[PDB]
Amino acid sequence: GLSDGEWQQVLNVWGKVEADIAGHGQEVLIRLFTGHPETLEKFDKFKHLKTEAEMKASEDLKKHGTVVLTALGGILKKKGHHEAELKPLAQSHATKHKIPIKYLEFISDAIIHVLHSKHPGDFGADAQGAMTKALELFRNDIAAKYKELGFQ
Ligand code: HEM
Repeated sequence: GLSDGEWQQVLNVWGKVEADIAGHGQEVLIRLFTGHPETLEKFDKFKHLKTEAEMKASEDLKKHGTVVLTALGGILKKKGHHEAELKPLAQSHATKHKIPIKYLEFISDAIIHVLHSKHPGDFGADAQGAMTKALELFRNDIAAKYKELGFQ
């Protein structure tokens, strides 16, 4: 449950991401893959990436970062009213991709990390609070769908 003020912060921060969706998407995935190497194993199309240089050079990684952040942005713009947007993602990630909720925790923290990295001094305490709550909400609603499916 986010306040309207918190949602305003979320979408204000998102404006930073939208100015360079590919660049943000790329760094988020790289932070995920290098911080938690087991997550790379879930991607048949990225598991060949052995070095961070290779990750940085991959146009397809950037493409997927765009896909991921575009989807997340679509969800965030719904300000919590995201059942229709979220259900297919929970379903594909539980049943097809088999992504444990732990990895969604990982990518949530990676997003926070990247925002501070790209916008140091410009991602204030209040903005971080609001963004964190938004990502928790996202995670929590996926977790509900996971429980429904008995997916661990
Ligand atoms: C903000 C969090 C995330 C969002 C919004 C997101 C969104 C998406 C979307 C829109 C797709 C393509 C459509 C689909 O297959 O449902 C996708 C595919 C995929 N996602 Fe996620 N994802 C997220 C997190 C993750 C994480 C943390 C992992 C693994 C650690 C992951 C693994 C995958 C894989 C393996 C695919 C298929 C890629 C392919 O082979 O083309 N996702 N994701």
